[PDB]
Amino acid sequence: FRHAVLLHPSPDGSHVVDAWVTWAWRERNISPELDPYLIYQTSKEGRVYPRPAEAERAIWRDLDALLHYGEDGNYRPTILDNCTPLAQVPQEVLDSLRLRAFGFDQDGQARDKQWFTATTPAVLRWLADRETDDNENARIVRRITLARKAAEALGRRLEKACKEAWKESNSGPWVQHGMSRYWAKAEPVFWNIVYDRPAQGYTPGMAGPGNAFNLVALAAYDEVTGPYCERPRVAKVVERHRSTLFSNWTPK
Amino acid sequence: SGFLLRLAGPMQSWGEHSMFGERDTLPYPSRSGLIGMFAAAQGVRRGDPLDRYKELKFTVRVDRPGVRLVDFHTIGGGLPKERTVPTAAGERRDPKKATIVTSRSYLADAVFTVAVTGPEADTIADALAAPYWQPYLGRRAFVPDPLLVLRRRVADPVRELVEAVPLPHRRVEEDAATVLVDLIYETRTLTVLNDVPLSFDSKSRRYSTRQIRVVPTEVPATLVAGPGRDYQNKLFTYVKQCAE
Amino acid sequence: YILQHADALVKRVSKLIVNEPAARAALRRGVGLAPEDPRMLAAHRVVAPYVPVVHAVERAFYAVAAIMAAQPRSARDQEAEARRPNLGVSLAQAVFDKGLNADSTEQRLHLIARQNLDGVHRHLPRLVLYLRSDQVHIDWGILIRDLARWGHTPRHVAREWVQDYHRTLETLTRQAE
Amino acid sequence: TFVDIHAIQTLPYSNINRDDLGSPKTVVYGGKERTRVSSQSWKRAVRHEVEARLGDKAVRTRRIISEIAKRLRERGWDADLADAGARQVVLFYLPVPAIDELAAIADEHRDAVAKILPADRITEVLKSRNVSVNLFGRMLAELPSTEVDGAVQFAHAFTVHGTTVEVDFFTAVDDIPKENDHGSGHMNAGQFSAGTFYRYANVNLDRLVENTGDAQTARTAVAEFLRAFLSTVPSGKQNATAAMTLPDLVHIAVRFDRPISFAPAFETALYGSDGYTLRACQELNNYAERLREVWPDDAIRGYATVENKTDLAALGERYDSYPALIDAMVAAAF
Amino acid sequence: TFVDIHAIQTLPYSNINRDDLGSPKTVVYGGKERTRVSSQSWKRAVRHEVEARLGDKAVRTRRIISEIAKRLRERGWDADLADAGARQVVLSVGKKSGIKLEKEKDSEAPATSVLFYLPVPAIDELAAIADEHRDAVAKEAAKKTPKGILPADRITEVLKSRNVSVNLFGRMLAELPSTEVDGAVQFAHAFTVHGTTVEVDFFTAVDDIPKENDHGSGHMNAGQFSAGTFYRYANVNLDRLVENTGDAQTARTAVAEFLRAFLSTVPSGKQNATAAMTLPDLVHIAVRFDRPISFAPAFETALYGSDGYTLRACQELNNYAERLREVWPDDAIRGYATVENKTDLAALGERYDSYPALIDAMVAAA
Repeated sequence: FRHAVLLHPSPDGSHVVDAWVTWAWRERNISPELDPYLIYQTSKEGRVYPRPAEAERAIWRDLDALLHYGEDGNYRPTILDNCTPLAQVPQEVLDSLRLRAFGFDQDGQARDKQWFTATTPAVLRWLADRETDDNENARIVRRITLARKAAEALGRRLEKACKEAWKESNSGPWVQHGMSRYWAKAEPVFWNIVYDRPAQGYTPGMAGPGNAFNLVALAAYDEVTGPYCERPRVAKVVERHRSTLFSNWTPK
Repeated sequence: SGFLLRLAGPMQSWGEHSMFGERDTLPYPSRSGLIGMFAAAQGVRRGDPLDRYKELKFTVRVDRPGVRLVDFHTIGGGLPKERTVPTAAGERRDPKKATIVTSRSYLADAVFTVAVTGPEADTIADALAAPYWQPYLGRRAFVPDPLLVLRRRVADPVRELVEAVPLPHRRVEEDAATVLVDLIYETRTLTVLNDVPLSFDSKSRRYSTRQIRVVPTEVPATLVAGPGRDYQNKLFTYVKQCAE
Repeated sequence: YILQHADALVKRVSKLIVNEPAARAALRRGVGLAPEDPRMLAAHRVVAPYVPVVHAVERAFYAVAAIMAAQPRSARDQEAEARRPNLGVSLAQAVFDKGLNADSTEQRLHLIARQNLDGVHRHLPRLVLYLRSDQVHIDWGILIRDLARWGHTPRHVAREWVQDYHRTLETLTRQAE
Repeated sequence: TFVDIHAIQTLPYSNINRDDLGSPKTVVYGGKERTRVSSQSWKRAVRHEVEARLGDKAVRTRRIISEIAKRLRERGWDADLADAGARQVVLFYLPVPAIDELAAIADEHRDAVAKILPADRITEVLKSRNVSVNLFGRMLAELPSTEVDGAVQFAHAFTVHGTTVEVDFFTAVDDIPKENDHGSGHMNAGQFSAGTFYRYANVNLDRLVENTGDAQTARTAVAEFLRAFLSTVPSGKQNATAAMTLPDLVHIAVRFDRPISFAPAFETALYGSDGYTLRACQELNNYAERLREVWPDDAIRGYATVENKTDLAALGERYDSYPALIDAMVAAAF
Repeated sequence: TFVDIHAIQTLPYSNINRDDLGSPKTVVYGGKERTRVSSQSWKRAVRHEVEARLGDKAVRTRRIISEIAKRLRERGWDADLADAGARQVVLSVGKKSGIKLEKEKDSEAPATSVLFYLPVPAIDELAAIADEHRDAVAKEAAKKTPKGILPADRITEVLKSRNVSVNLFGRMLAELPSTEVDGAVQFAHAFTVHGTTVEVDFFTAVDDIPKENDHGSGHMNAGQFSAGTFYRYANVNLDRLVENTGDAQTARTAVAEFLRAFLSTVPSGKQNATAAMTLPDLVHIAVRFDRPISFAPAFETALYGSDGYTLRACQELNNYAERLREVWPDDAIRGYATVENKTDLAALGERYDSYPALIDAMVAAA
């Protein structure tokens, strides 16, 4: 470990009175055979780094827990890639497997922001089991998979939208508000689509997510930067980056 | 036995899992919060045993979900170089770096109809009618609804949440009934979260995990109020027959 | 709902102005003015039977009908040559094709989109007559229904003209590879 | 035993406390946007004004050294050399019970006035008030002190009608011109908003006076508190948008069961094109009427108003002025 | 210790300070649109007039390097030695690598990022401190990346040099929190007392020389204007002003000249073609010893017209000051002047004879 702590015992033996926290190793060393629990993403120049945590994703409970659906495009731990699928030899515990996530977002130097746990909703299993119809058992899970994939897809597409909008407006501070309000607002829509209830933008009945939270992303993005797009400069740049949310956008 | 609190007002924020600057709230009330409110209405100082508040049941019907807002909150700024919030060692920070900035989130413009069912519910109600400390909703600065206790005495108050309780105006199709409203009971559970309160003392806050299951129920459309000024009116006439 | 009445007016007025001058002269003198101004007391004869059943809706009908009758003879001779766009799209098609000033049209578009119900009626007529001076194909039914919805919130009709204008500008530029 | 205070105050075109990006803080109540002033703002603005007077009413009037009369004088400790400390109790402001220690642990020792360093025992002025710690929670520069709270519940102030922010395009002009003029200093945009805010606060003397004692000292603290609550206005961008004002309606009520706010009265936002003070006054009246006739109670109500047009029945007996209202209500509070 | 000043001033058909597109700035007050004049514009006119009389020239600028280099070139330094010198004066005041600068456009001296606010003798003294180290500055220019050599203590003490305009209006400088002086005058925006919509003027600059066949204008456009009766208000915190200035006679002169410039001045926004110069039709100075107070809420309910607005505004300000006076009783001083002798305004105090007389007697009573 990179640290070295010690506990000073109390005479009772069931209490700590003092402690020591300091460096245990001073020469750098990166661990080979990357951690199977985390999700890793590659940047330019060849370095591979873990995707950092985001309190903005914990604005709704158990958001990352649902990664058991998907999966997802490079966004998947190897431990799952070697224990959750069928290329392994579990037989019936796999039909009750649930994911959990322990996240503690922090700055890489010494400042901490927040922790949060995320256990997947067993209700999403209940819905798939309660109907006992093969075609409906597959249509439901297809609807959750679809809604989740597209949900995070527009989440990251909105992140780059706000990063380029603010980084180009001045020639950022909008990502925090935009994302926070975007997930906070877009998750009740998710639960709205899973129970095939009339959601904003699109009514039940259709195949997938029906392209609804995309409209939720237009709402959050349009309001977080709305009061600031008055003069034509900010208006044209904000709009130029606002013409991306309109994709995928598969029509009726 | 039991009574029906009406969780409403300008702002609500039931926090959880946040022990740092950034504070967040849940999209629905947490029993730790409202049990803290009952405890504040009965006069139990932090550190006292909260066993009395065990054996209670809280099903909550969400009227409207309400929208989440982030409250920026700086504390200690602008003050001179010799007045801020001290450090543990006692050595203050430089005034350019002295204030601490917390961005505490909160839930705004939402109204919940909780249904308390417990053995001590009658004294709890009579405590909310006259408390030994300002009762709040989530945090001190949030002032509760005047009609904090909608109905004081009702047998099987859950059935009262399923029928004959006013709801705020929402889009209702023509001659349509069976309008869905979500209520949370506590298999097929939605999530687990630290709600059960074990100790409130500031020296060692201690909580535990608790199950929660959100069941979307159907209610007849005869409860949706009108466009404006109708909802508060209908709930007033609803609280009028409380004596009867 | 209103768009249908809009298409009725645009139909008979679009054939009316070209087919007989009395109504074209009774309507021409009503551009950019109130529906009760005495100078427009001669336009009711033609427009009054089409308004449905707020004043924003009638203001829309009378104002744009007058606009349709006050366009130059060139714009009517081309208007009578024989999803769908707002007038913002018309502005972009005007700058990209007919060579108008971009930096000016942008500030005139945000100048008009930033005003109140009465500012859109005073600033609008010269802008649309300038666009028809450059003979850009503007759709009238959408223009009126837009002005009709311009009175409940000054955000839901402006933002869509501005964003639609910029959108079609960068699509006309990206399409020019 | 709960002093509730409501007040309608119309602030002009300004920006009291901005958000994380310049805009003024806003809540969305009853479906509509509403600019708001945080409770902390209107707290540090009242407190910062209270001490400015209470903690100054007064080193030249009541004084702290002016003691002995009950521990150093009518006690025997040099009835004439009383300045014994006095001068020895110096090398914030307390009430009276915690002052017993002031004249108490101020005796014994020797003393050494014959020509004075034991303060770790008197320093505990805040540990036991410092009334400014029983009214409002702990200080802001001292570690906790057994009484972290509280008492004075303070509510956020939101508008009574939907108000959208408005962009104030502004620019800085440099005074040294080159041969290419109009090169102003720095173009920019600052958001402002105006409107008629509703404000509310509670003072729980019940669980208050205990922490202190002398009901007279408590009475002075609550009276100056109410006057500071109406008087003060935050200090945000006032030097650029002078928005100093007084509440157009002031309603103090003394309730013996539980405090109550009138915020839901302003749930349905008010549409305008007219003024908002009169409509807000008569609407607060109406809400007080139905709420009063639905939750009957024997409470005290009083209110002042800067408009003699309407007659507010449900608000009590219309006093003539703010300080008269405050005096008669603090007196009526016990 | 708070000198409050109120004034009703009706401006004719004009456009004082336009928005980013020409239109006049408007508030949405009491539900209705209301043209307004920003506070910073009047504050600028006021300062330029006050400093005009009191020839202090409290120059606010960015090009301090350009003028310091000019001062050094006047005193014998070579062009490059002056430029590098000034850059040394500015580069020796921040934490390290001096204050932040901007991209140099020409070979001309660059412009700092922040706005400085100093009098001209302050810049002169800065050039003096730069001249005291001729050799050192020349030696630093020989390097590729020079550093600070100036005695940051005295130059930092020179940047703190105040002025009448610096005393009243205050200064800000992020990279030097030690020089930040707080303003003593709360200046408010001026909004109309009645809902006013904007009105478009259609203008066509025609070319004088004819064209062969046809003749059309050289350019046609339309500018937004508006007329109306503005309400204006300002506060002068005597206590803090005497604290900044230090003496009481200089402070008294600064507040007297402030008030006279506040009534007299009018901005310079499109005045060359509108001639909108005017005087306040009502002036009310009150000296309060507890807190400053504005009469803005009196003008919340917009006023309908077809009649005049001066009399209604005057008597309504009277009414609000009377009832407001009997609701917040206080031992304060009240005085007022008026350009209309029809009604008699009692609640505004004792009617002095003229604006300068009113200001003299009120500043005296303070």
